[PDB]
Amino acid sequence: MLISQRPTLSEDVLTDNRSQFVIEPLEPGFGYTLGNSLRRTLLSSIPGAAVTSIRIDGVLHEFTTVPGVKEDVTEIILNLKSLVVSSEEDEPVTMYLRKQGPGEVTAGDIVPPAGVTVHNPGMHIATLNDKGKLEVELVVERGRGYVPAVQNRASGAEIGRIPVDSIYSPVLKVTYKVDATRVEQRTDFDKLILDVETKNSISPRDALASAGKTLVELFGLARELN
Amino acid sequence: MLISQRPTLSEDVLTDNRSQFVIEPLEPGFGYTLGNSLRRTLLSSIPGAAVTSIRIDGVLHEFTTVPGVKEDVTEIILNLKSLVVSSEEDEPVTMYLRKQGPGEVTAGDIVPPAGVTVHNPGMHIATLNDKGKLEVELVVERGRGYVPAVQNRASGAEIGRIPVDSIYSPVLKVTYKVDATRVEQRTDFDKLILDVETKNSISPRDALASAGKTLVELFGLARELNVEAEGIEIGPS
Amino acid sequence: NNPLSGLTHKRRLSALGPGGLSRERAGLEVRDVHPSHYGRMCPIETPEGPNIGLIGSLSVYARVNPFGFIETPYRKVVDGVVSDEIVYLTADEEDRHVVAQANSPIDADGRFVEPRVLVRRKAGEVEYVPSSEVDYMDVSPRQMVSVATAMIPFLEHDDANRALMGANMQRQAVPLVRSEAPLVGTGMELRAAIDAGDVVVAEESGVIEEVSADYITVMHDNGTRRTYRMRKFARSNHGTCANQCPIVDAGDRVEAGQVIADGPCTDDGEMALGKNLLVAIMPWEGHNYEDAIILSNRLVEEDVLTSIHIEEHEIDARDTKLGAEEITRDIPNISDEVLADLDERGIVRIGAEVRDGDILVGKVTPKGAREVRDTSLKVPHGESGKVIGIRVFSREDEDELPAGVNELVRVYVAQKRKISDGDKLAGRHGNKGVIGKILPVEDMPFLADGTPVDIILNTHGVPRRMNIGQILETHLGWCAHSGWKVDAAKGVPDWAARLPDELLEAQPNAIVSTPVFDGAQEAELQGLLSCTLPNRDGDVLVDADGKAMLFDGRSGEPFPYPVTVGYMYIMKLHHLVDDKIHARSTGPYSMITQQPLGGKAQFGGQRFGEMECWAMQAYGAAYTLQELLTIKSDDTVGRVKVYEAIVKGENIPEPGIPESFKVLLKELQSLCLNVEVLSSDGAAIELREGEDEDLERAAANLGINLSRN
Amino acid sequence: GGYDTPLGITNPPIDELLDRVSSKYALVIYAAKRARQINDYYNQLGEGILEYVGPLVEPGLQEKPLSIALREIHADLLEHTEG
Amino acid sequence: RVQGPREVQIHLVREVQEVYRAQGVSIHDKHIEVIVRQMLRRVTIIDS
Amino acid sequence: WLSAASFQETTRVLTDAAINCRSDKLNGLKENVIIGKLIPAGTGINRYRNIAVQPTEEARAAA
Amino acid sequence: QCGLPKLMALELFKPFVMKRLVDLNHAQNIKSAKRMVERQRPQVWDVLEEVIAEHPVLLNRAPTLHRLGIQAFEPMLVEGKAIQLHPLVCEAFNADFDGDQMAVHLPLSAEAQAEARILMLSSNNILSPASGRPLAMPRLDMVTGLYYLTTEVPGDTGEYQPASGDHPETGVYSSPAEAIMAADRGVLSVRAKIKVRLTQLRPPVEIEAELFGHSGWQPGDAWMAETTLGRVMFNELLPLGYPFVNKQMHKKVQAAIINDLAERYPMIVVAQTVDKLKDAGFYWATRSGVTVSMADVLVPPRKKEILDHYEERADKVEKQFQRGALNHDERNEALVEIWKEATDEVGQALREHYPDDNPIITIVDSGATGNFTQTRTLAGMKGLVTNPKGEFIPRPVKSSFREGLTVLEYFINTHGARKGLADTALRTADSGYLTRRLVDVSQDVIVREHDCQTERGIVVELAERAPDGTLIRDPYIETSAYARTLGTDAVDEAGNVIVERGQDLGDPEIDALLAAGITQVKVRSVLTCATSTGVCATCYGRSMATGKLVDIGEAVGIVAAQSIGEPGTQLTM
Amino acid sequence: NSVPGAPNRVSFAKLREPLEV
RNA sequence: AAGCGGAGAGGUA
Ligand SMILES: [Mg+2]
Ligand SMILES: [Zn+2]
Repeated sequence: MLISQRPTLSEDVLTDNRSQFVIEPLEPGFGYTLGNSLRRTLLSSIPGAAVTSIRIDGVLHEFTTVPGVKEDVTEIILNLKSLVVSSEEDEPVTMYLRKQGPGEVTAGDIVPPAGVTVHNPGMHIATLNDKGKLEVELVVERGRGYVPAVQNRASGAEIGRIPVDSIYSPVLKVTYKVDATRVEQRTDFDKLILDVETKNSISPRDALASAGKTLVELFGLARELN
Repeated sequence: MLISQRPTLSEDVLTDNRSQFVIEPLEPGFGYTLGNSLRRTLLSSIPGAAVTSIRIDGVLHEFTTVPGVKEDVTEIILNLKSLVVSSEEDEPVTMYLRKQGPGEVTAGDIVPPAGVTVHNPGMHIATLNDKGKLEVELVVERGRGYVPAVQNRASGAEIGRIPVDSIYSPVLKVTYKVDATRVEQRTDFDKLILDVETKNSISPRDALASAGKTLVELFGLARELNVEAEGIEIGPS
Repeated sequence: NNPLSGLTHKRRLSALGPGGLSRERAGLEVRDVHPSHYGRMCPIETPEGPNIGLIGSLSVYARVNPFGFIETPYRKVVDGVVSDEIVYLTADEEDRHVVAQANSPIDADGRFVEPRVLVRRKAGEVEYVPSSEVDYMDVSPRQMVSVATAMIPFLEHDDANRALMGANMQRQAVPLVRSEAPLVGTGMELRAAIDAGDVVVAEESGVIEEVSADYITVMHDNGTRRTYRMRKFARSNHGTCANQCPIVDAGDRVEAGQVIADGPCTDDGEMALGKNLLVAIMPWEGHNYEDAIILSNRLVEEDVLTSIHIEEHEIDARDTKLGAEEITRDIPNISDEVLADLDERGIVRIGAEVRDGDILVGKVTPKGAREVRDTSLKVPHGESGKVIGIRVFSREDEDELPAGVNELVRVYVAQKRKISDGDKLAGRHGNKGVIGKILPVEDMPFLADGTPVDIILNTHGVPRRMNIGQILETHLGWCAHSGWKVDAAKGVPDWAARLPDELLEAQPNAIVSTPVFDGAQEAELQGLLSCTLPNRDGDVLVDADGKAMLFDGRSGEPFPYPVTVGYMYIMKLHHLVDDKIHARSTGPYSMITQQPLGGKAQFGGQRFGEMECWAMQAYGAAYTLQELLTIKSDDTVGRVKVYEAIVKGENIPEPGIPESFKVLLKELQSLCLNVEVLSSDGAAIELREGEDEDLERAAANLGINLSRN
Repeated sequence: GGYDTPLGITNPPIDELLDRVSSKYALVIYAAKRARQINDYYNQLGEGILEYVGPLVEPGLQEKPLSIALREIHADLLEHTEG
Repeated sequence: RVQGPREVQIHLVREVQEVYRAQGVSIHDKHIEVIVRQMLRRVTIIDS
Repeated sequence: WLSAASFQETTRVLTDAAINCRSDKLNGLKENVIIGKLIPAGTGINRYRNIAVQPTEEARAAA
Repeated sequence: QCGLPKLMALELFKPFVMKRLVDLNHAQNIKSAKRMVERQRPQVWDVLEEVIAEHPVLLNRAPTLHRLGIQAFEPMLVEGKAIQLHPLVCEAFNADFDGDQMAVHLPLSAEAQAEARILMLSSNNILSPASGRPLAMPRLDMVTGLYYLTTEVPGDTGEYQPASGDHPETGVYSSPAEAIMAADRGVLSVRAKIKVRLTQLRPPVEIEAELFGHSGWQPGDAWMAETTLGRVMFNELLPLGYPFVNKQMHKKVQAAIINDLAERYPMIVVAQTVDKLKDAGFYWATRSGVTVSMADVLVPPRKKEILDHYEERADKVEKQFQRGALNHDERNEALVEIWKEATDEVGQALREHYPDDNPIITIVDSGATGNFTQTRTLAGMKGLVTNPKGEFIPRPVKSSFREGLTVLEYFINTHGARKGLADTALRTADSGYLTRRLVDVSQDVIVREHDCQTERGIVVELAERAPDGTLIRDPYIETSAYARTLGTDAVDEAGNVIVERGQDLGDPEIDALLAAGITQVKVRSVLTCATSTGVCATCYGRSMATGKLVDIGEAVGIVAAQSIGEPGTQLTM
Repeated sequence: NSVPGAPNRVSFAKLREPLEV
């Protein structure tokens, strides 16, 4: 006996980030391999955007301090490394951040050009007092994966530029769970539930499409053997 | 985007029913998303036909021996389970095997009905040397994968039926490995090796091609959500 | 290295010195624990090399008499009720009375619960006596251990060897960039940071007026104002980084003795030498075979284990006889592409990224103008970083420099350093290893909700080494991380009868304390494991036995058996593979003998001692040994010929006679002995060199100088 | 043939090479003396020919002369006289 | 002096083998006879 | 006297050798290692060090 | 194979890289190539990979206690700064991975390369040249994996059932491939007994005699076997013409298999087989479910009762002393003898309580690591401890490391835990001095000729009889008579000759001699060799490292000294 | 305790210490 | 085209 139904994909939305996708019916033994292939694709190769280097006014290198600011520069870098940004152009883009006087500088003071948006407008960056002022220039690009700091001398940049590390992946957490029907009379099938949660930069529906595109294009080189 | 180094597929022909395929060079970590999924798809997705039930006359109460032949029931069943059959009719089909007199009875004289073909006629089934008669009836269906025995689906009709396990898949064994290689400076790229041994009904190239057609339409369901999604493009051939 | 090693370098008792013992001729009875060390010298902390037993650490409660003997406090018990008078005793008095045990069951009134008690007699022998003739008691447990040892949770479950190893390894951890506090620890972390002296402590109460990243200005209650300056990115004695960060706001009110700023390895006043990591205990594909460790790739992306290392370089401006050496930017006939950073004085500028071979300060020497040669300070091989600051001392500004020199330049170079293969990690219970592999996040075993683990430890080293404090620390760490709440609807459960209040409920990321010799019994741990708060969903990942169901990252199938999961405290030791790799093909040679130099600072060869020669002679390899001992080491004419043969592609020639043999013959002759080398028929061989081809082929320095163009 | 194809250094196997000699100390000198003849044939090919011949087997793309000597020994193409 | 050299080599081989054999280490006896062979090579002269 | 001098008690053996006027024949492992020639063991004995290798006449003629 | 970092390999192979760079028109002179190499220009990595092919390097680790401390490997480039070492060569080097370091040397000439390739190659040296045991064997994780794989558990999934009355046997398979397909679905377990039809695996000796008799041409002859699937998977790793084993793989069984393969098969198939055994062991170690937790450390059901019972005898002895009946030493010896029995009682009660599938029991039952004293300390009671002077303390340690020791118990426990550490550091100097003297006394013993044609010999007992009438093998016969050459013909009852003169005494000759009622043998030993300088090949015997006769010119006086002085750091007083 | 701004860290200890370090 | 030897202390396997 051979089953005639074909598997279908269905979506259930829990929040703006978490979603569940149900795939059924599957063969008795599918469900873990398919889910794990989707999970390996999602967590590794999805394009995104990130900052690559910064420049501050009166700072030459990373291991120094700025007057009036409660944190040194390396702590500023460690705070900025959690910024959520989304670019569209195929070229590096430059954003500016200026603040004067007492208060607290957060991500809401960054003015992005046309085509760049900041999705995390309330993250703490630094805190300033009556005689502190902050001027920062940021550069954003697009890519995939993880790229460590590109050394300054390898691009001919000035002496005030601070290269920084960048993480491009917008997917935060992925899991799966299989439900198996093992009734008698040899009518068995599996159903897969795949749960995805992104980083507010991309919709959980638009990551699975990229994963499917990559996987089908990669698996298509076996089919051409005919 | 692009990879800047297109993967290629090559073949080694060890034997008419055994081959080895190589994929190289893949990105770091892509040798495991391909291998296990390909192995499982090859094992339990190719359609085929197999024997599902047999019945021997004169064997009703106990299954220990049969008068006339030199073997017991277990040997007969084991020899029947190693038959390659190709079927086209979707519904179950019935076959007969009748032999009389001394000599060996093989798969040549199963006298198949139109629509069912035997691919290894010269396979030893039994040997009669006790002036006995052998009349065995078989039921053949078609499906996919490996299905254990079905426990008396129709109890009230048959008393002498002996259910047997069915091996539908034309592919017998698949194994895989993944080694490391070197593209330019990095020495951390992947190389996928797949060793496949199949039955006499199909060729390994055909199985590998039919496992690459049921996976494109398996991952097309996820691509149908958004037509343009900025994936990874390989390019032309 | 860190505050703990500084606090432990003092409070140290040494048996060696002028008037003491000898390191080699010490013995085997002076390296033994005497029954009179209870409370005065720690029996755990000692070196494990050839100094074992000859160095020790003073205990916590001990103090030194005016005469020079060590005293400990004992609590006096009269007529069977334990009083509260404390008297300090020396070993002489201590070996006369009867002293009870530290953890005896006092019944909240002074009388012992059980008549039988363990005591120590005059000769140091322990015995079981009725509770009628005792006359002293220990003040508290942990009074017999040092300050480094009193920071190990679950010490009584570890054997002496692994406890010694952990106590010695706690002093090699490097200061990281974040330094978060441990989830489960002892109560000795707070006092080990204030007393070491790495933190800023307010001297008088007041209201803080101004806060910045450099200074803190405090306004006292009587109008006095005091400003504290802070040290930022200062080099330690061992190359690490010393930093101080304020932890107070602009309107808060402080008190005398409150901690105002943190330090190198300090978090909010407590010692913090490591990180909390998610641990699974299982074999995995052989990558953690024989004490190797498997790490995740999240610890590299997010700078969990990263440290800053600073180095210092220096030069001298001497007054050579033929002139006077000066610092300038006119290096003889060098392309201006290399003088891009040196501004005008010949000294590199702040912020430049240097590499191996570059110029730090430009200097010239008088040959005796047309005599200026180039002798400038350059970055040695294997270094890089960004120049942090230049300090210049001059003779024309009253600065007191030694006679002969007139200008000193000191250049500091700093670099960040990530974790990699070969770097050494360790825990507090004696576990130690190197990193065998760093796996991507997408192929590590993960829990039911998709959280990958961070480090995998093998299971074949835990039982046969007898250190099971790590698994208990794992269980208690998971319980402290996820929180707990005992259901006390119907009274209080039997197993929690002794638990105090405020310990029956805990919010996630709580911090608990387990003292060294009286802490969480195993029944309490077993009870706590059964009542743990769920995650954001209504799920419990870890069941009642401390095990979880993990999936596989590569195949996707779940593992067939549950695995032990928890949180463990891991610290990064100061044995980095970046400072241990060396190679050499041709370099500087010595002077008396022409053998290659030794060491890593100068290009040095590897010694080939007696035992390696014995091995080679056993193998029967006669040509390999001769080639190792003649042309690769000493034969002065053979080296250049071999180099020419290798470059041109011809065959290797025959060896000659090593120069060390001739040196030995010269010494023997100089000792008034008549040594001769004869032939087959007398006629002593002259052995006095000969006329060779002096033409320097290949027009290349052999390698003593790297390459000057 | 009770083994699969060897890789790299382990080809040819010494179990077959040691049937051509009396001990493993003669194979070393055998192969080492053949390698030097091959190399000094190669280096002096530009000028007038010498009294040295070789290789006697098809050389590969980039093979060290020691491997060529080992392959020649395994194919039974050289004869040696023991001192 | 009493039992000739054969008994001394038997004695030495057995007595040195026992110490190793107690703690479970395997050394063939051909490795110990090569050393004891070197302890009996010279003779003393009574009269010349 | 070379090996005995390089093992132990150098001054005594050197004075005894100087007075007795001994001679060293250089046929040991340690002496040959010291002066820098082939040790008389393994691949360094006269049997294995004097092998003459030539292609067989058949292969020489055929190629 | 070994793994070398790119930077070290580029610094070691500088002249070869320079010559290849100049050769391929990438540089004008050698100075230009020298600058390109010393500045790490991005054109040297392509030629660096093809210049190290088939060029061995020597790896060494100090101390070099014996001959196998220096070994030759084929290098390959890796990314990082650490040398990668094969797991199986860690026994010879005696190196774990908690911080060790190694040194690398490079051969240059043709003779040096030939010697590093033929004499010192790592896969040509497996047997230890002191006793003949193999050293490249599975250990630690691999023995656990192989022990889990081939274990049979009753009442498991898909077990063979002799069902009768209405259905067939239900559990016989027609091939290993079908069994694998069934196990991949969950119907069958890998450790359940089944009956399977095998074709490509040789049957045992008894079955071959019963079924085929003259010879079983196993390439195509089918038989039926009752076994598990794990045993078929394990037997598929051994060579083709090797009989089916069908046994549980303890450490001893694997050692026997390895030495048999080394005795009967060439030297390349063994080095090929050990690698597959390593792979299977590593793969099956991770899914064997060996993990440690506090709930897996069981405790004896009744320890309080036993301790209370044995306390009464100590109380009686103490009171009898206090009445003046005994002196000090009699009291102490009575107490120590009393307390030496409670330890054994607790040990037995603990042992008869653990189920056989515990993680802590299967680690020591498979021969991987540990003894039972350690687990009795971990789960039962520590026992008696020693005074610093060396005598027992009459007061025991009644608590284990699972319940936690008290203060002064932990104090008096450390009295004997530091003396061992302080004696370990003092034993090494004496061992080294002894080894140096042994090497420097024996250095003129070299095998020089093939036969001195003498007739003197030593006498070997070769097992002893019993009054009942049965020959009993001598307890220590492997290292007394194996690997030796017979000196006189071995006759029996004044009859024929069983083993003739000049024949090596392996296992078959020894057992054929023993099954004839003859004990004494006369052998040829190095003590009675008549050659002038050195010894001869026949008198010495068989080399323990290669399994054949010793070759002429081998330095046999140094290997003896090294083998005697190497196990000297484990000889406690 | 006895430190004006020490972080709160609850302890499992059952005994009482009469003397401070 | 130009140097690099002793003494002490601490550590790693
Ligand atoms: Mg080690
Ligand atoms: Zn002899």
